[PDB]
Amino acid sequence: KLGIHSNDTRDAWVNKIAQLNTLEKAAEMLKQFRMDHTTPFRNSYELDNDYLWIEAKLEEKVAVLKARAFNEVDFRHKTAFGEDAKSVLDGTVAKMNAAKDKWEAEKIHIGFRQAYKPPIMPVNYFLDGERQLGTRLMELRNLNYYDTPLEELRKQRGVRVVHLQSPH
Amino acid sequence: RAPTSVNAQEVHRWLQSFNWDFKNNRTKYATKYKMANETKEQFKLIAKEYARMEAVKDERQFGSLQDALTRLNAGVRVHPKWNETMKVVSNFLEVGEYNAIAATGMLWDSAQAAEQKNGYLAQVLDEIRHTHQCAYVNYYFAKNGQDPAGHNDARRTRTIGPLWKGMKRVFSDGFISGDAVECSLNLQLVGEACFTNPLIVAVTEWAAANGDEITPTVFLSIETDELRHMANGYQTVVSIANDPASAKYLNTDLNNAFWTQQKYFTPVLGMLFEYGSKFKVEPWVKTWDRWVYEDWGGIWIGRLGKYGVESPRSLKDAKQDAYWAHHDLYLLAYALWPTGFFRLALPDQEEMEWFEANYPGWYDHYGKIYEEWRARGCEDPSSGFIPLMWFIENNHPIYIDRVSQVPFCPSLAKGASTLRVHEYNGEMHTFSDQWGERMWLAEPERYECQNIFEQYEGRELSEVIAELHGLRSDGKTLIAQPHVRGDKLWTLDDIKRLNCVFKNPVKAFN
Amino acid sequence: NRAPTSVNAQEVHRWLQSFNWDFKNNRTKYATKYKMANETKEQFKLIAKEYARMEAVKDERQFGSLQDALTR
Amino acid sequence: SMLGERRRGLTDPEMAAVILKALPEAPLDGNNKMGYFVTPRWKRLTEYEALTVYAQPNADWIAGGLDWGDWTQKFHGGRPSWGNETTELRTVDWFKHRDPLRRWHAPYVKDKAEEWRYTDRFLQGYSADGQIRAMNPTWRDEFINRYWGAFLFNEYGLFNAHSQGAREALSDVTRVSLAFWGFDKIDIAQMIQLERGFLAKIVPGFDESTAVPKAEWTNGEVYKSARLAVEGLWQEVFDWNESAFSVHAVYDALFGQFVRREFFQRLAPRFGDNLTPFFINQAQTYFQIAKQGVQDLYYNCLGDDPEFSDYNRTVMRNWTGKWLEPTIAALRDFMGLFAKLPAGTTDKEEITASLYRVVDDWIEDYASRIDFKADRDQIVKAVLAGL
Amino acid sequence: SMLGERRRGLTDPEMAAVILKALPEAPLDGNNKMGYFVTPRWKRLTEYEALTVYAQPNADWIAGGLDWGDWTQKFHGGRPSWGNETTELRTVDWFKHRDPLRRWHAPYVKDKAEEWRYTDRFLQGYSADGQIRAMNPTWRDEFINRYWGAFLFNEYGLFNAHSQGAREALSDVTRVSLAFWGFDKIDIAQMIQLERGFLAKIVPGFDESTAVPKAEWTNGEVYKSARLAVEGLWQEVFDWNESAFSVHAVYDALFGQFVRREFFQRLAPRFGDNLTPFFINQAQTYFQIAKQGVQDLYYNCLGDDPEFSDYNRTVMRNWTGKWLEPTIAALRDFMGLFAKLPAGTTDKEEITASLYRVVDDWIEDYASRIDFKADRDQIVKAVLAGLK
Ligand SMILES: [Ca+2]
Ligand SMILES: [Ca+2]
Ligand SMILES: [Fe+3]
Ligand SMILES: [Fe+3]
Repeated sequence: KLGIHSNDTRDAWVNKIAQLNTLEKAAEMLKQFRMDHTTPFRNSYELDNDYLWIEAKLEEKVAVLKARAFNEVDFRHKTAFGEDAKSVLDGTVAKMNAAKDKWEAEKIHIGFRQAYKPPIMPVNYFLDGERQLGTRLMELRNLNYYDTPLEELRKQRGVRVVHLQSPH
Repeated sequence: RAPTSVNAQEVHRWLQSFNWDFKNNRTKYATKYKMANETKEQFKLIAKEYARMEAVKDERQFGSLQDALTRLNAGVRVHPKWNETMKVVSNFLEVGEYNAIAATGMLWDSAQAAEQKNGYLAQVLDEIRHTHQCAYVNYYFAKNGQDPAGHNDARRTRTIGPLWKGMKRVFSDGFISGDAVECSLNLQLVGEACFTNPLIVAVTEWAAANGDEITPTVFLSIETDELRHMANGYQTVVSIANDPASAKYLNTDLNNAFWTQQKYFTPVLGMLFEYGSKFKVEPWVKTWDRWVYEDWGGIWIGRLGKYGVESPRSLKDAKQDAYWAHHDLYLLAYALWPTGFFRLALPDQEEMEWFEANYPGWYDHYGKIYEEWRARGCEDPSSGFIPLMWFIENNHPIYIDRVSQVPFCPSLAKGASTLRVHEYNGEMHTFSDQWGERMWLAEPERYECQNIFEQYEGRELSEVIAELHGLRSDGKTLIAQPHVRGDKLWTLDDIKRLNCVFKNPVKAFN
Repeated sequence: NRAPTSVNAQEVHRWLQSFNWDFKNNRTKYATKYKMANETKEQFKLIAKEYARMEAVKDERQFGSLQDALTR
Repeated sequence: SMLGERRRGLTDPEMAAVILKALPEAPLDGNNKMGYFVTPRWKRLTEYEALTVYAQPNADWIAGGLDWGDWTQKFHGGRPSWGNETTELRTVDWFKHRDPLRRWHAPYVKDKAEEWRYTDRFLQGYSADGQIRAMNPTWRDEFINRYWGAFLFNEYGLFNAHSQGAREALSDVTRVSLAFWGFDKIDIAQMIQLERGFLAKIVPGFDESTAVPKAEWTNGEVYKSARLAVEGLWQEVFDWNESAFSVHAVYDALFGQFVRREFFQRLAPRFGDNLTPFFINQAQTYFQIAKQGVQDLYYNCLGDDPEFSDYNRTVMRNWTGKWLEPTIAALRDFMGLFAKLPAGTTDKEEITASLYRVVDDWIEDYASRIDFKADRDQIVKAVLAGL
Repeated sequence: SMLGERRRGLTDPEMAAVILKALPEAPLDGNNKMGYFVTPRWKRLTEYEALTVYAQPNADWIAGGLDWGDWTQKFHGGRPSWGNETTELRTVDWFKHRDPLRRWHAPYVKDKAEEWRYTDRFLQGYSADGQIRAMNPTWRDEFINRYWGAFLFNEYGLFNAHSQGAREALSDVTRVSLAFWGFDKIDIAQMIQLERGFLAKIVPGFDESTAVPKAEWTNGEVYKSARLAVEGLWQEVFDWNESAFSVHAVYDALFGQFVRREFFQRLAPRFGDNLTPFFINQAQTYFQIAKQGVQDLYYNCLGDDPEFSDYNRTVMRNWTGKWLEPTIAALRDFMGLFAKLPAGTTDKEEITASLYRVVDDWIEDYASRIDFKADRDQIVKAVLAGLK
């Protein structure tokens, strides 16, 4: 029942995945799963301890299905959603360069991962985007990194300060 | 017809020209900097010659180990406290050596000048040499030592405890995750230059003082390879000194790198040295000040000033929080002793005198607590007592810093006692200092590491230990122990009876 | 068949006895009252290359211990 | 002082006594086998396995890991230190691979150092024995300085192709093999330059500058497609397995094997050249060493993975088809070098036969393992169009 | 037990204390240089010199010795353990020699072991790369198995020629060099047999038995005079220096260099053979290594001895004339092997040129050092007569 590597929650998902036999169904589930359980913007933290492992087991299924459904050219250049990988990449890099501030940038980069992380997008384009997007994100973030005082920064991040303690 | 040949430098002379220009000849990794594609490496080496100088070093090392040292039974005549300490020191360093492999491979990709790529490449292979050397130390102590457990399975038993998490931050992820240049500062400009190089020698001193001649033999060999990793970290700053982005980003990444590293080693190395040994070499306070403040923060950082490099802004903070950091941490490490893969011991009297002598105020705080604990029978398996219980009873919660992973107890600490708790999108986060807090606020998606309390929540202690194989060959006795004697070792059962169940200390702010 | 193969000491030593051949003055240059059977066999099937290798391995340890741990 | 200031716990009476007094009567555990929990590939666990397997701190979410939880610090954007997202290949366990030569660092530098020291001895014997006399000037100044010399950039580029793998590899066993495969390539490239530097010392007029061979590589015709395929394998592929697989199981198994063995190794002798073959002997030893590792990873572990065998073979067939073409183009352009040879050096028959050897060995050791349907006549004929 | 029964003086508290207590405050002499009294050949004394020079207990009555008095036990009849009577050469000091490569045991086995281990690697790469395919069957089954194979007995015999020198050498430095010169010869001979054994494993029909090559050596024509010269250098010469000198500075410098380099190394390539050349590379490395030592002993030390320079050069000229003839005979009979090669393999011009290379290098490195007046045209023409 309870376990770190093996538990009821994980077994639950293994079965749900064994029931996906369509590239479209499975691919859709993965993108949804990523929206619901990954990144600081996840819809909920209920699977915080198993999402990483579960997501991989899900990618496995989308990968096998995609390989059997796509032809060679498509497997190399199309996303599991039928989109043209290069178009998506170039498109997302376009918006990233049209980013006005570090807050808009992080949204583009993080959303890109939730939507196109392999086996959705082909790794070649993905990691290529990963390099272009990440570079811009940092340029914006590390510029005058310490100017905004913590009091203000906490407000920009929009966190809920639950407690503060400081003898100095 | 005179006998002639060709050496390394005679070929290296043309290595810079090996790389050629073309369209996509650029880094595959995100970076805010631009490494001059004309940078030069300090050591004119080629694969053949590199192999030869490393092989000569191996002969001595392994020769001493397989021969004289084995005949002298050096794997045994070591102080028990140290045999345990080396389980942590060697395996924890092993991953630093190992992630440095991937890290310098990433830098070799980042470099554009053929000579700078080659410089990093030499380290790529060194780090493999060091991963295997550190591995050999545990291998040797397992095969010939007084207690193989831990030495023989740290690669998996280390996952049970909280000290490992913090280790992965400064020597694993801090080495490969982020801007290539940021990682380089973590690994080379700070990690190796400030801590690793001086540390490796320090460890050999403490080892020798406690009967351990194995580590000196291996680590002094690893040490000979470090002057190359310094030149690489130095040449990283040169390659980017003329880029305009450098005057904007360099010092920020350097400051974050400095803090990241010191946050973990300042309290961990001092703890391992002073508490994991019987014979002392020198007070950690004095050691730290020389390494971090003088030699690095002053001498090494001063020479890079002509490249726009300045002293880390968090230097004073680091210094002021440092004084008691290691003493504050051992309390937590010992209190959570069942979560380790090594046996810990409480300070004997001679040691307590030494501590008070070198750290005035030590006895009234830590000293008395340890005596209180020993009195309740923390060392005896029939006492049904574990220091963790003492923390609960006296309302002293222990938190895990969301960023550095360093365990901290603000209600009892003598060093830093700050605590910042935030909630963001349905999750609570705990911070121990202002620098780590800024890092998270600005880069929340870089730090989502689950802490032990989160993962072990609602779990009974003995079950987590058994699940993660924290037992000896008898499947009965624990690897970890609250004393280093040969009798009365705690068994899984002794832990189960305590009926200790983990709680997420943050849920209380609810 | 292009399987990785080589040849070791004994595989060559097998034919070492045949290296010597018969001829007039093929005899000892030293005075002796005895006659050593010219078909005697040695116990260890060694060749120069292999001899060197086993002695060199032994040297590594020895000198390693001396130049390193023992000096320290 | 003769005795030294620092007292050691192993030899200092007072300190050693304290230590001995604290020792237990016997080891606190009889299992003195470090890495005892690792599944042995062979009869007994090997030193190579004990010192390597599981050194990479992977968590269970990366096939085979033993740790748990996310990385402590990630890339801006959220990209993990190591993740399943860096390669299309999937497996039940990334730590399954084993280098058949069982090479960890020590043995690796030991073997290479032996080769280096002998290489030194060889050159000194060669120069003193005055063998350079019997070597044809044209072959020397033309095919060695220019064309063999240009091939160094080919090996150099293949070397660099491994940079990202060194960083992304998903397990220690794979990372170490990969690192060694590439380190051998840079070595070969440096050995090519070592020969040119050696000739410069014994041939009064031989310029060792990399200028000529580099110009041949950058702007020549012979290696144009070869260079185009290299620039592609190196800088256009972001998947670490596609890089290693395509380089070793496609490009270098065909183009590289032909140039090294079927051209220079085969012809240098015919020109009084016993020098170059000395070095090509090393490159071929290295090639055959790397092949054992490449096969074990892509065929024995991945291609035959009990769960993703099908999937993986599909992907590798895809990659073979993707790179077989540029590789054929490289061979074709290379055919142009035979027209430069003095008349009667070789004929279209020898050239075709040697090409068939390279292609048959390739179908032999690589293509057939993933069931890639290869047509030998087609490939050879396509390359033949180059003469 | 875990601690062991035997107590050691370096680690046992009680015993170590007793030891430390008896030590002096500092060394009783600051001269910690073993062999400090030896005259250095180079700027500073070398490890090679310290560990070697004067290990032989010679008395002053044997040029260079430091001991005094007769041997303690001699041969029946009175013959000394070592004496001036075992060689015609004379010198002011038998310990003057120095191996330019400074080889003492450790370095020697180290280098050879490296070569052995790489040889293993090489063969495994060669067999796996399937290069044997491109090799001509006739060259393989004929010239390698029979003629190259027969040459092993030549090297084996040259090896044995050193047996008496190993025993009679008048100094450590000379004995060690001599020993190494001969050990390299047996190695080469065994490498020839290793190649034939290797071919037997990859060529379905190749018999590694030494029968064929041995019959070629014992009853053939190609190597008849070669074998006659070898049997002579080995069993008819009782002077240890004449043996070493004649073998290396005459026979092997002419006949050996021609066969190894001018025949097999030169032609094997032309037949798709890259195997044999791998081994010949070693033999040539060894040859060039030994030559440095041979030159230093017979030319720099003896031929230029400040007291017996004249005498020694006379004796070596005598030996060169004594063995140059049998060596020429060996080369002549060997010429018979070219008639066996397929047509067009090589012509009389290439053969003459290669012979002139061997003779010119010989006059170069050896004959001219002792002022032996050698006529290149004469020598070559005499050998040329052997061409069928
Ligand atoms: Ca005859
Ligand atoms: Ca002609
Ligand atoms: Fe290291
Ligand atoms: Fe390092």
